[PDB]
Amino acid sequence: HKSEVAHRFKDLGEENFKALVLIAFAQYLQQCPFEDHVKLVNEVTEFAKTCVADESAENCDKSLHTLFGDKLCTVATLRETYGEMADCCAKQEPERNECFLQHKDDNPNLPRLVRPEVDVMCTAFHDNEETFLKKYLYEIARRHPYFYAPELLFFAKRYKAAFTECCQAADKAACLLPKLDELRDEGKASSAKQRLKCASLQKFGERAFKAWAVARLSQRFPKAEFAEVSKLVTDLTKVHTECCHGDLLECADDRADLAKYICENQDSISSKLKECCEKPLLEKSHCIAEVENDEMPADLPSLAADFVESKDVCKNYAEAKDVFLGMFLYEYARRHPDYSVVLLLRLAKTYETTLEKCCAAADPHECYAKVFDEFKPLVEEPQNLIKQNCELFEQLGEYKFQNALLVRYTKKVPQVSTPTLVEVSRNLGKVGSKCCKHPEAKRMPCAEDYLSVVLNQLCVLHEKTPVSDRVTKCCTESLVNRRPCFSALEVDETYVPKEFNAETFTFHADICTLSEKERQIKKQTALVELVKHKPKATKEQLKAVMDDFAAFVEKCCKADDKETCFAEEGKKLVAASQAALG
Ligand SMILES: CCCCCCCCCCCCCC(=O)O
Ligand SMILES: CCCCCCCCCCCCCC(=O)O
Ligand SMILES: CCCCCCCCCCCCCC(=O)O
Ligand SMILES: CCCCCCCCCCCCCC(=O)O
Ligand SMILES: CCCCCCCCCCCCCC(=O)O
Ligand SMILES: CCCCCCCCCCCCCC(=O)O
Ligand SMILES: CCCCCCCCCCCCCC(=O)O
Repeated sequence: HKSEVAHRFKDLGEENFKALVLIAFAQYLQQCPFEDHVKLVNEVTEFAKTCVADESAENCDKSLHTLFGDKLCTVATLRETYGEMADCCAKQEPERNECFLQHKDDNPNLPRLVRPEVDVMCTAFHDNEETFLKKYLYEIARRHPYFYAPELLFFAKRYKAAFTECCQAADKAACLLPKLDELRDEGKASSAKQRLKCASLQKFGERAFKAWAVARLSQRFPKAEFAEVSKLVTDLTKVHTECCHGDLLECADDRADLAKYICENQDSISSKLKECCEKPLLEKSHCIAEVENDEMPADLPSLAADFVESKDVCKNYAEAKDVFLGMFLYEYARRHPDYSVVLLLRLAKTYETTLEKCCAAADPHECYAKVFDEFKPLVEEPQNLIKQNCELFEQLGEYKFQNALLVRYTKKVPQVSTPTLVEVSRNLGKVGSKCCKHPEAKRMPCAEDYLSVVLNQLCVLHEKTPVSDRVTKCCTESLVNRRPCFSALEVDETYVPKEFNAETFTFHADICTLSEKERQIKKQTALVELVKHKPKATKEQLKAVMDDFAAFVEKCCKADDKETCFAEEGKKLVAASQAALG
């Protein structure tokens, strides 16, 4: 293209252009104020219009990287506020952008973004809508500089819909606060999801990612031929390889290239991609990534023919092992959309281990004739774990299901900090509530996606403040073995109970005048410390202590004098539980 800036403006549209340029500036210049960035965005946008007007205008033939880096290098405070990052301007084009990207600070030390009160938010939404959402877009971008810029925009667009709807509702807080929470969880999950994919790419290599890709693409596109899924695995692998490097423009191009190829070959890939492929270039690749699984062919035979009983199984394996294993993973995944990707990866790993051992034996065909039986216990293990917990979720609420996990996982790794234990257990129970509402066919893929988010957060929190070697092993093993490693955690018998601290089990009147969440988290914090103090306590004893606690908190703010009931009745509750335990 003659003018790269002109085309992107022509296709993104002015609004998408300014917002993406705002995000881009924020992720590079994370310390500059909002007003400074708006000025750069407007200047870049005004210049972009000259290129749309005449692509031959001055500097309109420069590349986006060149033009973007020039504007960064015009910042007056570059050396004062970012220091070493101002040395990037002494370099040009390839080396300059790579220098700037290297100086992206993934975790800057900016203050916590406080969510204002609803009435303040709705008033700022109406008095200045553009400035309201745009500043927040700037605040999030600068705090997540590797967050893919379109997805960051895509979430921001949904925030406007939440405010428009709820700011005119009867109970605005009842409408808005849940939606802001879903989006905030949706975004933090997505952020952790791509950074996790990149770490796994560089920690376990391209081969392991290509295995994961065959499984995920074959489930999604089960009518697609193996040669087709294979080609899409290689392209998607280069896309993620480049996007993990971190340059927005090359990532956007690689994603748009693949999203274009898939859309021009829908007849050979999937039926579900028409609506996605009619969306603008900005949304194409994101839409395709969220497309639902296509229906698999009706009468597909079992895999026993080509992979177990047929002669040449070892011959076809040894001529090109990753081709053969890829064919096995493709055939298995496309028939089992109800399996998690890591489950199918466990299956291919077992199939690979069997062929390697058996093809070296005297009678290989006899050695691997029973290989399909080795898959069953691997398949049943998550399926049974889903039913135990979803049945447990049906019996209890989401809250009381969280309380069960609270007790369960405190006994397994009691060394984990109480805030991490409360947060991760609350999140795990929420994985239950969401995924246990899906029929059997959709339960395990649900759990894998949302367990990967919760467990990674657990492993992120644990990496920075190590406290348990077993959790470290689960966090450093293959992602395929992550969840089964955590599910293999047994109760820590070497733990010595934590010493009783009366102030930890002392409650004041603040508990009854608290938000439903802080009230739950404070009750759940006291539950963790209760288990940490009497770990060998049975469920009848604990249920008895939680039952007396329910009446204790129910009555002390059901009385005329609330403040001192909590200390006097708390002295009654704690001493009785002390005797009822140990
Ligand atoms: C990542 C997309 C934009 C994120 C900014 C949220 C939308 C701005 C309106 C203010 C909402 C408060 C944000 C929050 O507390 O979750
Ligand atoms: C006949 C066309 C050749 C296509 C080759 C595709 C190879 C797929 C790579 C993924 C192999 C996964 C094997 C594994 O690690 O378990
Ligand atoms: C740095 C140049 C300023 C404008 C930013 C270019 C737009 C980035 C996203 C382009 C659309 C990518 C769509 C996709 O993910 O496939
Ligand atoms: C982080 C999303 C990667 C962007 C490239 C995806 C291009 C469309 C292929 C989507 C097929 C499913 C692969 C996936 O799970 O992301
Ligand atoms: C507290 C957990 C609630 C949801 C129950 C899910 C337990 C089974 C997860 C195993 C399937 C995840 C993917 C896998 O490991 O194959
Ligand atoms: C750090 C406390 C341990 C964290 C617990 C991680 C377990 C993830 C859910 C595993 C599936 C639910 C049932 C199980 O543990 O077998
Ligand atoms: C050893 C001192 C005993 C006090 C320990 C109190 C433990 C609080 C359990 C949390 C209450 C669960 C019931 C609920 O939140 O509805």
